[PDB]
Amino acid sequence: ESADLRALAKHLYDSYIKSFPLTKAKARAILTGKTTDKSPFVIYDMNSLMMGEDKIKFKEVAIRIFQGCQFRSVEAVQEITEYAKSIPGFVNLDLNDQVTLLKYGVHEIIYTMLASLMNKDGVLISEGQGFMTREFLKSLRKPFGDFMEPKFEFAVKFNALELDDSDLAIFIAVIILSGDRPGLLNVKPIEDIQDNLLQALELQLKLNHPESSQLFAKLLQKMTDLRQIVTEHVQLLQVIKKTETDMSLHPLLQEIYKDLY
Amino acid sequence: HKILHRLLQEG
Ligand SMILES: CCc1cc(F)c2ccccc2c1CNC(=O)c1c(OC)cc(O)c2c1OC1=CC(O)=C(C(C)=O)C(=O)[C@]12C
Repeated sequence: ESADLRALAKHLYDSYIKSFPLTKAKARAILTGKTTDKSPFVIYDMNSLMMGEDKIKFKEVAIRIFQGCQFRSVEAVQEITEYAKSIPGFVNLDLNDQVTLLKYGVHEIIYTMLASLMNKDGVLISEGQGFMTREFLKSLRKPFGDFMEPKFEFAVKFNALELDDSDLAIFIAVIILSGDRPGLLNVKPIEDIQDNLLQALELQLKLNHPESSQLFAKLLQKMTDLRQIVTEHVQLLQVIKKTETDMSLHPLLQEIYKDLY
Repeated sequence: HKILHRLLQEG
């Protein structure tokens, strides 16, 4: 039934709104300057970073920035976890499988949602209270600079798809419920949940993007691309805490990356 | 993965 598929899409969207403070709609309302509340503080260099410390936080710089990305990711993992628990059937899955789905899915989701806060010139940080330029981040000394850039590279391509929060809510759910993650114990229940979410995504895209028949197929490929994107991320990261003495990694992040073959 | 475990069970 198509009616139930729309009810599901709406349920996911509502849960998405409850789990993620800054939505793509609100992000772009700020990015384009259509909002009335205080625009974000722009950080484009060492000097500006220093000045905006109080407006974003409630080689020491490159490391300082890296640390910021770590704290945001930790927060993001928790927000995504709350979202996952709202997907029908998820909390009833074997608990270790839930852990596995999150372990291999969080970073792909982080990349996806990160795009919502980015444009070609920069990224919104601190719930939209700050804006750090892409060129400033890309200029960070090795190997940090090449750690930031790929996220923008992906975002530019992904945002060309013009998905909205309603599209994204289902897209993210589909990714989390991937029955082929390494080490899953009970595959079938996960595959059945995903099959239904995929049908929900297909209908959502057909109705919401009537003039772009290729969208569903492209998102499926994007899901495959995200895995390759995440592997490269994990590598470049394991070389930082491998070539930077002064580099501590948050426990939660160490857990996710550990044994992430 | 006890941390992910804990987050999955709270709330
Ligand atoms: C999800 C985390 C992530 C992972 C990536 F791989 C990214 C690649 C490119 C751009 C943003 C990326 C992000 C998002 N980054 C941020 O949100 C992000 C950022 O950005 C530099 C720079 C930055 O300075 C900060 C960021 O978020 C922060 C939370 C904190 O607790 C900080 C404290 C207290 O020190 C910070 O420093 C903040 C304010």
